[PDB]
Amino acid sequence: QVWGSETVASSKVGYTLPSHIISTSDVTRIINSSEIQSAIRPAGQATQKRTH
RNA sequence: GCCCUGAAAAUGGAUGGCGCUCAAGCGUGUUACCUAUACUCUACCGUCAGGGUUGAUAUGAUGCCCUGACGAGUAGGCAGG
Ligand SMILES: [Mg+2]
Ligand SMILES: [Mg+2]
Ligand SMILES: [Mg+2]
Repeated sequence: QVWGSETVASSKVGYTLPSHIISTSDVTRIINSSEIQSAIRPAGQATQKRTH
């Protein structure tokens, strides 16, 4: 009642809860999604060999 | 050309000094040699630039790592402590 919900308006006059700018906070799961993984090229070594 | 005369100033006095006369002087030529915080190569510190790497089960993605170049400073500006 005090802060409102998706189906209940907050008792505060004209107030609504802040909106998220990102759907989820786990970016690793987003990267591991099939859509992203099927569009990227294979990675490297994480520590480049010294050639000279 | 060199040397000499012309050429007289006040404390004692300065090719830097000693000293030097086929010079250790003057003109010229040929080599060797000495040494700057400059140049070449290497290491380390920092700065800037271009790149690699989120995959869980081990910790900093402002993380870790690869490559190249650069570094004087009053007045003054900015940044990290
Ligand atoms: Mg001579
Ligand atoms: Mg030097
Ligand atoms: Mg400086």
